[PDB]
Amino acid sequence: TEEQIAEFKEAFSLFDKDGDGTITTKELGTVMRSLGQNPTEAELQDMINEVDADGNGTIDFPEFLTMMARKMKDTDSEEEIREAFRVFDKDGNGYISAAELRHVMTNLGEKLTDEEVDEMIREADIDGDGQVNYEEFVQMMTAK
Amino acid sequence: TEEQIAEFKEAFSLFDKDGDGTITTKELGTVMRSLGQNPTEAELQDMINEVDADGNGTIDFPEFLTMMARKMKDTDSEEEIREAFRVFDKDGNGYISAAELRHVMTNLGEKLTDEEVDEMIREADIDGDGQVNYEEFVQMMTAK
Amino acid sequence: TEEQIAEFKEAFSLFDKDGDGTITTKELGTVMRSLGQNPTEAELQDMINEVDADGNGTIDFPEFLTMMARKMKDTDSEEEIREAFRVFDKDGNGYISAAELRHVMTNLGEKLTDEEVDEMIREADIDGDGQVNYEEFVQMMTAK
Amino acid sequence: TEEQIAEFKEAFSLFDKDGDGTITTKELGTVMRSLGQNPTEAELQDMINEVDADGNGTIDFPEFLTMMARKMKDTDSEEEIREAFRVFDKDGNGYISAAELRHVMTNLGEKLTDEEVDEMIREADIDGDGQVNYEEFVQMMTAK
Amino acid sequence: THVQGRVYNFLERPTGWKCFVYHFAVFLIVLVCLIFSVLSTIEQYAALATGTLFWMEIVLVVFFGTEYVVRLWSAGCRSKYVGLWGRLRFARKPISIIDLIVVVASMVVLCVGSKATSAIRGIRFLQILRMLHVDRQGGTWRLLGSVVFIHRQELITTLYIGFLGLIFSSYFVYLAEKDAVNESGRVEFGSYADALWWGVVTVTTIGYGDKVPQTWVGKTIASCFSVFAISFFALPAGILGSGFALKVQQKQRQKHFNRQIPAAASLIQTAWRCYAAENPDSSTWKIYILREHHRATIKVIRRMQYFVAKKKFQQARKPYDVRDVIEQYSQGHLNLMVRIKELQRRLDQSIG
Amino acid sequence: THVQGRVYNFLERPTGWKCFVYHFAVFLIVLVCLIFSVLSTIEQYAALATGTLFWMEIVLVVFFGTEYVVRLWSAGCRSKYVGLWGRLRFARKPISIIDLIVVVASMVVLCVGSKATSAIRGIRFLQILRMLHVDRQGGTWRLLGSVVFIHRQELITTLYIGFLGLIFSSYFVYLAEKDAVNESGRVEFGSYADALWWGVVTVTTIGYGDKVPQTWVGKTIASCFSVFAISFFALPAGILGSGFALKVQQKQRQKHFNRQIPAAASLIQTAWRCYAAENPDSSTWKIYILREHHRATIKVIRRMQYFVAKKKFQQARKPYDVRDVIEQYSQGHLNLMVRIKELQRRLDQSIG
Amino acid sequence: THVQGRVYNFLERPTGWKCFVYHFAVFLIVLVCLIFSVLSTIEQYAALATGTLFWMEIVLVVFFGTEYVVRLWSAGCRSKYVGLWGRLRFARKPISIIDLIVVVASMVVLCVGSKATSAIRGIRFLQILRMLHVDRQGGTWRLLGSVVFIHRQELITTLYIGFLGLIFSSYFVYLAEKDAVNESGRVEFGSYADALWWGVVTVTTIGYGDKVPQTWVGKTIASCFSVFAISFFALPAGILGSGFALKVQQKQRQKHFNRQIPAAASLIQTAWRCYAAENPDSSTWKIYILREHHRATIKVIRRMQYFVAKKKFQQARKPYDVRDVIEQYSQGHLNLMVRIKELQRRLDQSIG
Amino acid sequence: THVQGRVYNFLERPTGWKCFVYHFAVFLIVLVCLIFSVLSTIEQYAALATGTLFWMEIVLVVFFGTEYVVRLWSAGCRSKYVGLWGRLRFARKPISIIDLIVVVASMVVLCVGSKATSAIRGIRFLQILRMLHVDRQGGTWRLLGSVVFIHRQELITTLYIGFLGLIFSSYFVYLAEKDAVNESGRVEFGSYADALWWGVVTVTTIGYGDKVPQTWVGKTIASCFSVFAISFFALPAGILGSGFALKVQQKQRQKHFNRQIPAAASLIQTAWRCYAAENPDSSTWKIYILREHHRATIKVIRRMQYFVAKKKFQQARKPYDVRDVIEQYSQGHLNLMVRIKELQRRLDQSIG
Ligand SMILES: [Ca+2]
Ligand SMILES: [Ca+2]
Ligand SMILES: [Ca+2]
Ligand SMILES: [Ca+2]
Ligand SMILES: [Ca+2]
Ligand SMILES: [Ca+2]
Ligand SMILES: [Ca+2]
Repeated sequence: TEEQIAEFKEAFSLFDKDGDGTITTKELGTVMRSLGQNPTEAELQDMINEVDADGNGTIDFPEFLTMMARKMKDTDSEEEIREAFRVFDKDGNGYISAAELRHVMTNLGEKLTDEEVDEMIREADIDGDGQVNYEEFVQMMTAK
Repeated sequence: TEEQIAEFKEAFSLFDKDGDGTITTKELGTVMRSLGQNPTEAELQDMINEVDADGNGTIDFPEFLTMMARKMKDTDSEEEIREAFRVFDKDGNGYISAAELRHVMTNLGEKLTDEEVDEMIREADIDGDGQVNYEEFVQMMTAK
Repeated sequence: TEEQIAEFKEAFSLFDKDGDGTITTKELGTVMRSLGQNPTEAELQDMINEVDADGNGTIDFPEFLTMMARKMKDTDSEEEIREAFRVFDKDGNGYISAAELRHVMTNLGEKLTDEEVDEMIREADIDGDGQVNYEEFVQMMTAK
Repeated sequence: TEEQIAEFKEAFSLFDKDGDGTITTKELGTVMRSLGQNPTEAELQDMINEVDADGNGTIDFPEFLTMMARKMKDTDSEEEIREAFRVFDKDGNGYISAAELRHVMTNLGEKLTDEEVDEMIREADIDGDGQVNYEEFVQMMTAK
Repeated sequence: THVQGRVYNFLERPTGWKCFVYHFAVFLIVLVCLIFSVLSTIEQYAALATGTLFWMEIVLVVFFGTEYVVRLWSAGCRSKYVGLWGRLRFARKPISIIDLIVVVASMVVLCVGSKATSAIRGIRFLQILRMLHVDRQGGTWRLLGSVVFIHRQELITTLYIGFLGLIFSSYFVYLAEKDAVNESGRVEFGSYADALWWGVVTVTTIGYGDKVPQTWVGKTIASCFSVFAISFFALPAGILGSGFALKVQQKQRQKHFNRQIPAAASLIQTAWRCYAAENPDSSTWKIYILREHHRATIKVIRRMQYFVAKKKFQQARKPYDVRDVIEQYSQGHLNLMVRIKELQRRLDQSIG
Repeated sequence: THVQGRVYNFLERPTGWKCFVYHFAVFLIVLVCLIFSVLSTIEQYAALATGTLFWMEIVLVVFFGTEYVVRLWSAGCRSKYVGLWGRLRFARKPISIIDLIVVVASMVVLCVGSKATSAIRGIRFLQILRMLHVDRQGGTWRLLGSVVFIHRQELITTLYIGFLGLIFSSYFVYLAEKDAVNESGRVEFGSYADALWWGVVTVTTIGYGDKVPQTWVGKTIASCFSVFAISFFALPAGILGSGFALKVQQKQRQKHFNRQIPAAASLIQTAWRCYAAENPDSSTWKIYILREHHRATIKVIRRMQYFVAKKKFQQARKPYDVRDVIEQYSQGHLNLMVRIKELQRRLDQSIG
Repeated sequence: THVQGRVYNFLERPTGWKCFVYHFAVFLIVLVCLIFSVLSTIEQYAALATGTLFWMEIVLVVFFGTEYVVRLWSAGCRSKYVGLWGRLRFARKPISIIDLIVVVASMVVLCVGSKATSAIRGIRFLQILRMLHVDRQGGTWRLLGSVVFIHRQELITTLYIGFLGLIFSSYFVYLAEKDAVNESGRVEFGSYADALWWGVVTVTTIGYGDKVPQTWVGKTIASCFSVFAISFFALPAGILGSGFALKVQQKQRQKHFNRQIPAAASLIQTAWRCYAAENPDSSTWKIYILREHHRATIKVIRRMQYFVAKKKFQQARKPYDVRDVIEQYSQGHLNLMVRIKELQRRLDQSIG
Repeated sequence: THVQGRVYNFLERPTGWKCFVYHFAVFLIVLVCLIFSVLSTIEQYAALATGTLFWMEIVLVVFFGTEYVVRLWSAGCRSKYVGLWGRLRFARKPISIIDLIVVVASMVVLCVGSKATSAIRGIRFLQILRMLHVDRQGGTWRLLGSVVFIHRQELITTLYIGFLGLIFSSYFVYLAEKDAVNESGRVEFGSYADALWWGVVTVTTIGYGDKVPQTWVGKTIASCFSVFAISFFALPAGILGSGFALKVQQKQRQKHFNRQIPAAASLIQTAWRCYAAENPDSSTWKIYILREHHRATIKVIRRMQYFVAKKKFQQARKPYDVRDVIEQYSQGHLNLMVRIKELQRRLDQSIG
């Protein structure tokens, strides 16, 4: 795992920039604004709380490694994504309309951009039927 | 109900005035002040919360249609109005004094104007005996 | 009880001054500062809450009458005062030392003045024993 | 004994410097800053709350005596320190690594100084094995 | 004027000590009648009790008829029971129906049977039926019914699974014990009906002992079934008892009755304003003082206010909960933020 | 001065291990006397137990007589029991009455019986009554009574409905089994009293088996009644157990005893200030430093403060709840808003 | 296709009153078949019930065979059951397996038995197996299983300790009663198997009475064991009932279904953005509009946002709790502090 | 180095699936031995089971003797069990004592009894005792004991009142039924011991039926006693079940294990700083950067900080409650007020 530890350390150093060994809310927000996201202080605190295990308010390298060591291909993650998709499933038959999916994606939550919403619809297209199947969507999302 | 949808869309456009497709607390308060109500921000948030279903903080046209599609002639609504009336029923015999009703209406809650309180008393008049029967009042109010 | 309603109305008018028919926190605090007590807003709200029944935030004449119609000679009130006295009862035999009672009275709660504390001790003196009986104290306090 | 009362009174006078007979958050913070600790108001309130029994917000001499009359050699205190040590015990065999102990001590909680951390490690050294036994540490800590 | 209400509060909704004494005396004399009916079935006490029964039943039928008439007259104090249709609305209630049936059948029995087995069977059943007269308001029945309805899914689940276990275990024990003969030469399990009777008696933890499995297979099946399926029949009592305790505990965190006065007044006012908005020439239109298009907006704002008032009245009638804390914090935080924003706006206006 | 209090704490409110050992020894000797009473009924052990009973009863009556006198003297440590009327107040308590009865009847029995059937029945019942002596403070009785009183409506509902079900099912089974004859030629259900006995034994899940329905109608009615009405008699145990568990859980969220010291001091001070306002020449009137008409206002403000102090003392003695959170947030929000208004007013006065 | 979905909602997820009536009628016909099966064992009703059984079973096997095929065709409305593999995935459910077994064994019985004891035993067991057909969704089984799994440690503890007490008490009573002979000359406790049978019957509070200890040692051991170890076998019912009541009470503090719409949308969006970050030429990279090293940072920030979205979706589906209050206060206090810091910074920048 | 830890985790604190399979196999073999012990008492199976018992007991005694030695060696992985005194401290545990007894008595039996009735009774009891070997950590016993200790007052109250009711009702029924003779000419209630046996069997809802009251007075007393005093014996199961459910519900509101890391570190640091303050030449005195009279103040401030750390560690290990909300609001309100005071002070200093 030489390459994995090397790239994780490089990513950690791209956030730290101080040599302290801990990533704080200020540093995370600084990098996010460098990317151009002007995140809220509450958002940054929520981002920090997940990675931070000890509870001191920062992120150490063991915490960074633990958070990078997770996987979205997990069965629980797949079930969670399916359950999130079932909120917009009206009939309950495992199908969601393309128009309703596009509206929800563009107008709720993170408010995805139109181009990436069309990219998702292209990926989640059952031969262009118009009533997309959201099970194969989660299948290829978690396939990685 | 195409005419009903047309009138509902007209009312929604009158509330919106922006063409965005959503009604916010700012727009609702603007219209209310245009009518001369100077409502509180907490009041506006409470008004928005009932109509807003998705939880995004605004009112879409489906939410406006759902809210306009409700009814006050419902049996549960009638029972709720009766239960509200029972709070001022001292005995429990279904009668409330005209003077007590007038005092409550003018001095509590929304603080109805004297003229509309007399209008209500005229509508709910049991031959001018002075002990109004509040069940007939709910009967006529829910009859619409 | 024509005389009783008479002096109750006189006291209510003395508290009101405005003639509206209600007593607010501002008016209560104004009178209290006229007496020289500069009460806190929280204290005034607590004082208003007990008397105010309807919940409108003020005190009407029926509420004033209801509050004035209570009694401290009640059995529940006597038991409450006894239970309050038992907090400072060490042995549990119904006796509290005069020195401990004086210290508690002068240094805790309302912080009674030394002169009225000596007046209380003179009233609650079982032949000058020095270990006052707090049951006869409550007995003659509730006698009124 | 009389010597204990005399020294406790001397300490109370050093904390008070006022002759009132009570120690407040302001006085405690003043002494702490005289030592050079710049404590927070929340920290001072937390310090006062433990010692203050009656609940008036200050510390009387009986409360000071009660607080000084405690001891860390208590069995419950020893069990509490052991339970605190078990949080950093990975295997559960009663041993904690010297490096992990040093890191936790320097980087968590009160953030002990390096010199006193080395002093602790010298005290808690089982013939320099490198995997210190935290049971004998608590044993000699609670010995005095 | 008030005499009708006073006698109605005496009879239908007793409160005080005089009404309690009256109702307790009625309960005692009804219980004495039931005890006499029980004694009438014994051989030695058959003649004495029956001889005493006639006068006691005549006195009771006259007293209960007079009290029924008085109660029906006094029902007009309320507003639902005013008039002829109100009286037949009062008579339609189940308790009034039972009261009428018990009296009319009592007179019929005393007028036909008096001048054999049925003539005393009917009177015994009628004095058994008189114990329902105690609960005038149906409070016990409503209290049981609310908790039963709330836990209906759990009750149905437990009953269904217990019934399945009973049926299957009874069949298996019947197969194991079909041909077995106990002492005294009697086949206890001669059919699946006998197996079902044994299963009911065993699963309800009664255990009469008239049917006991006697083979080792039957005893093993009975042991497992008794260990497991008995809890499925003891479950409803635990569910209902815990529910009752939870409601009693929730009764200690109820809001004061005076906290819903403003909410009820506001609900009535908002509902009436929504109603009066429907009148083009109403006097409720001068609150906002040519009004042509503002009416369509006002009729929507009033409906929204009515919905808010409904929410507030619903919340005012519930006990305290975490939702109350969350709503209170939301409102307080919004007000504080508005105040600090006003501070900023004033400062920028004044000093720039 | 403190000897009376020390012996009172030894006897009536034991604490430590010596008092516990003393009370345990008393309980063991009373239990041994009860076991000897049980053994006196057996034929072989009748003579030996009765012969041993005389000396044991003499020793116990002397010990309890001495200890009763010691306790009655020591009761004067308290304030309610000082003096002659205090001693007769102590003797009036139910536990002291039982203690006096057990001793006086013991001396009477030992002086009359020694110098037949009743002479032994009485002393057996007297040593049965000595088990009540264990609970000196009545803690178990009060703990049961509080929970029983709190859940009284549910208990009454369950008992009433179960009684109705028992009565009706017993009557129906009696009708179904009136003429049936079982094996050995005996009519198990010969009367409604027999049906009621069967119903009680069945609905309490005892099931002796001396009376069992033998017809198919009776068995079906018994099956339905056993399935349903048994839960109505098992309910009170569940209600009371869940209540006990809920109180025990509530004990873990109780406020510290020191949180009510300021509240109790404030209640005493406010009550005494209200009391002392009644004296025109009192020294409590100099707090407001002539004074002619301010008395009517002061006597009202003092009453309001007394009511507030009563509320605070009531709240200080309760466990934590959602009401505490709501009140704390209300006070904090009010204080913060007042502070921001002070900021605004100061800034406007200074620069505006 | 909407007809397929409509018939699927009619059959597998009924809602309304027509579907309830249909399912209730099916339940009644199955119950009537079970009653006929019970009556077939009785001697007098053996011939008539069996003669009625043939046509009833023919009608039921045809109806259930048609309905199984209709249901399996209608399963294609869902997405998991589309196609051949979807149909055989439907067929692997336990309820569908039971439905197929009941029908195929019915046809086998009608084709083989028609051409003994087995030929009627099979059909009798098959009409017992038809009562599982009522619960199509398995709701009762899932509701029981969730609560059983949650309290599994307590259930295992109670069962283990009760089993230990049963074993030890049975052995001790066997030792005490090994050689005793009761009336009628029969050794009730002839072996440890007999002692175990007595122990099971006693500890389950059944008490048939066919085995009762007859020595004083055995009676004392039985008394202590009955007093203590019976509660260990009554415990599971109390645990499960209190659990059921607690879940029912928790159902009243559930958040509205519309409150999780933004959280679900955010979870889907964050998961898809994490997925699309894996494509170097994706169109999700223009949100940040040259970009060479920012990819490693973006792929970490997106993962953190995905974890936050997962937490929010988890919290949105839970009932209200103290954690919600704590989180809300934390966010509000942070926002207020940030606003006051902004006020300070603005003032210092503007005026110095 | 780590092999001792791996084998200790395999034996004393199993986790995974291999250890579970091993322990399950041991449980099955012990259960098979118990079943063979049961079969050894039966006449036909006496020879075969006893003949098979010898080899199985030899195999088990060798296996358990080897495993005990392996476990005792492996105990040295922990710190409390290092060395000779650590090993004999391990041997003093009740479970290790039972394990040693089961093996040593097995060898003693195989060496003495093999070379009688006792020689089989002892081994039967020993392989009854082997079921305690399943619970290595005593988790079930501790789980029961904690809940029993928490509800001890309620359990004692219910047991005491039920015992009093049993004693008094048994005496009254004995008086009512002393001279009665049932069918077959046998006095069921011949003494107070017989009355007590009847009372225990009735109040525990077993109801064998060997003693039933036969007079009307006895039946009435039994009816009242069965209705009332039975709930007092069914109460402990309800109390304990509701307690278990309440703990299980409280398990869902527990704080994360990582939340107490800062609190534990702070507690250790504060305790060690209090300890090191006792050394005049310690290096903990340079935290304040001569120092002669400040030592008395420092040693008090450190003790106060240690007490605060103890409180924080106690609070960090508890589930969420209203106290957490109250403390959080208090701290947040204090911080906000301090910040607004800083705002006011800055404004007044800058502008006046
Ligand atoms: Ca920083
Ligand atoms: Ca960290
Ligand atoms: Ca808009
Ligand atoms: Ca929208
Ligand atoms: Ca009025
Ligand atoms: Ca004014
Ligand atoms: Ca103080």
